[PDB]
Amino acid sequence: PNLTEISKKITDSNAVLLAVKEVEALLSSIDELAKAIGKKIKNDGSLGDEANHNESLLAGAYTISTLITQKLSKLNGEGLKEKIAAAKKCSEEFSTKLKDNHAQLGIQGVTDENAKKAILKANAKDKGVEELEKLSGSLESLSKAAKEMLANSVKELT
Amino acid sequence: NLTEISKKITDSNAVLLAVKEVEALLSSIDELAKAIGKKIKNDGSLGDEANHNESLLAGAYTISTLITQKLSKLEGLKEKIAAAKKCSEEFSTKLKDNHAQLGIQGVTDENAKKAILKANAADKGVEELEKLSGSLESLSKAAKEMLANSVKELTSP
Ligand SMILES: [Cl-]
Ligand SMILES: [Cl-]
Ligand SMILES: [Cl-]
Repeated sequence: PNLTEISKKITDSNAVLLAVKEVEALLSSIDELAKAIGKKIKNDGSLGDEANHNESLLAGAYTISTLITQKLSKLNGEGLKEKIAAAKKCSEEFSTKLKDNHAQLGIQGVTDENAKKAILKANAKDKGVEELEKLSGSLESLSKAAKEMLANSVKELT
Repeated sequence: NLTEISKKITDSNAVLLAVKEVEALLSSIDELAKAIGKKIKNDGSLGDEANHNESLLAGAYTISTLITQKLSKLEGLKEKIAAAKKCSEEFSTKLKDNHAQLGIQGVTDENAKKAILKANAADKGVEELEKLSGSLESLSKAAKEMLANSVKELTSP
């Protein structure tokens, strides 16, 4: 086993995987935001109902979406190139769908129903959530491939 | 001894990944803070729609409790994980304790920024957010050092 070269493959694969994990976590944060649709912080630490004031919550989801795109615009690794480009495209289609639906998602008093169509995966139509789901799938594929590359480099140490 | 070093690399990678996930959740709160008082515009910019921040803050709060849960699930890092976990609880509790300004209809931009906008020159949570950020940076640095040092062992003679 050429330990110098295996060392470099491990380092590079870890660096890709770290960047992918950061993007996956940012996607997870949008799922958390979706739990706050139509909600407020109560004194008892629960979320209480306060329907139909979701505009700045959705602006937060949008800002996170553009950060995801910026990370994917810079990230690279052989057989990851296509998966990264695909994820970057999906991330742009998500942001574009939100912007295109500004007349429902970017007004005073954005309704719970419209916010759910943008970012709540459990929503049953699409104002962004289908693009969010495709983005999640694209990142899962990228993660699986990045993890397999790291696992293969570590295995060469036998 | 490559079997022992491989284990150290895979375990250190796994810890580092878990730490980076938490740091990225904290990053998302910093991005939420950019949306205080804002709405999505047709041209892709954020436009002003002031003083409707309660559900945005409920989102930050939800993320903050997830941070604590992930830290609860995490060698050589015990003290730094415990510090980060405590800081994360203190941030969530500060938000909840400020419900009278952060959990009402029409939360103002000013009060939202005192909760989650770092370096806000105008405390309703930001100081706790900043302490949490520093505690996760210290944990991240330690986890990175443990991975880097394990990898460096591979080529030692
Ligand atoms: Cl559309
Ligand atoms: Cl974990
Ligand atoms: Cl008030």
